[PDB]
Amino acid sequence: MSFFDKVKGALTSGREELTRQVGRYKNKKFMQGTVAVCARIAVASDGVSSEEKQKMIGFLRSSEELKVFDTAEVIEFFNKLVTSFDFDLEIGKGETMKYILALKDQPEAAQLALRVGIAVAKSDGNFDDDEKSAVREIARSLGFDPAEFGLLE
Repeated sequence: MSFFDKVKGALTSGREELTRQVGRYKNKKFMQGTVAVCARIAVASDGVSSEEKQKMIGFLRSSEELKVFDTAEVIEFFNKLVTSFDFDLEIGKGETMKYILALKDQPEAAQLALRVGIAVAKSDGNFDDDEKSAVREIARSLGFDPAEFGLLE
């Protein structure tokens, strides 16, 4: 009872019900995490992920759910994971999970989504290299460590 859900952008009231209730669960990976994995295998694209989507589940633990209300922000993560995962299964959920938590602005987390764009042509060949100069502007634009990641784990 937790797999593909023709979500493509729309799921159970989990957005307003599971996030607003988060004020007593803190476990975002529980419902929303089991959801991300629903996408990792439904990517329908031609690559699939596993270690990348799992990483996103951790983001859920820190997802925007921190507020415990913006239901539109919750579906924002699964909605993008289900519809956006048809290209960069591993890279798609890797940066997207960033704009949900980051959001501090909007174009910074999306900027990474742009290099991921090169992955659209390289769903598994490019990306993970600009993330270094990107975190520099991301950590500063949002407020994290001024450059110091570069995925490539």
